Amino acid sequence: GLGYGSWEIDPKDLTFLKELGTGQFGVVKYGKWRGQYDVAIKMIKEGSMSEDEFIEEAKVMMNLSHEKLVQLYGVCTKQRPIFIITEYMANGCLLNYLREMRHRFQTQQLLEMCKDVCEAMEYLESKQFLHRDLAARNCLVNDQGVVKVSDFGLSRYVLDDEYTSSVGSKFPVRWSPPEVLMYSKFSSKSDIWAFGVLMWEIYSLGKMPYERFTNSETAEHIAQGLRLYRPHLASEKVYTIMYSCWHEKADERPTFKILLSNILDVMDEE
Ligand SMILES: Cc1ccncc1-c1cccc2c(N)c(C(N)=O)nnc12
Repeated sequence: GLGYGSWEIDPKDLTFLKELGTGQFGVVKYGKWRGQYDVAIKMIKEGSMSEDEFIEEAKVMMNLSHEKLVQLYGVCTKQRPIFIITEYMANGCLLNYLREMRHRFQTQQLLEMCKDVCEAMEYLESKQFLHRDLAARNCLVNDQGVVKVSDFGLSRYVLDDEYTSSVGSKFPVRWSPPEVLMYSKFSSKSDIWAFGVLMWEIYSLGKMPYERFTNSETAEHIAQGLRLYRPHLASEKVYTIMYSCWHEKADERPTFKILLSNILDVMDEE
């Protein structure tokens, strides 16, 4: 349409249906686009996001597509209550899904969730794109039980300093390697560390990492070289994979390509 770039979606094409949940940019709703196509509508909360910066980045994000990566559809910009329009994921956030004991997951299903995420992450890594806040809260589950990685890179646009200061009350300390906590050194290997913690979350059925510790205590534990330990549902081989993400030296941590190989190996063996 006349006043629209390819990254831009006319909000008048949206039908709102129900609330899906919430998080750091506020509410996310389920809708239809042009009456027919399922979408999630992230209704970005006023003053929560560096919106011009994000909008520019969205243009780059439009070109990221992978089956295990939540698809960005476009953005509604002509309105500073902006909308981000994404792939609809009917089963919601992975963290809540893991915590519902009714599912009675087999460990084979849990390993597949790890592989889903790993595939998305290998893709992002092949594009030199850091997630920057990988965790179960940032993974979604579709109506087929497939896990996909969401909100990739969005922490760069969070205006709330509680989220972005490493000592900030809202920083993801529990998903952070020592070099992030100590000197804010983000890299592919910080994404690797978080993926390991994500595997732990999955095999722990959504327990909080370091659940008995405060953030400050967690940071001290980690800096001393101590680690999460083996969830009851992880085999020795699965435990080995997650633990490899937590090498004190960042350059000794695997890539997502190697981790994917390792996960496929275990799948063939177990
Ligand atoms: C993952 C996330 C990050 C930031 N703020 C909200 C969410 C979120 C919470 C619950 C449910 C959903 C959901 N169903 C969809 C979706 N695309 O369907 N997206 N985000 C959700």
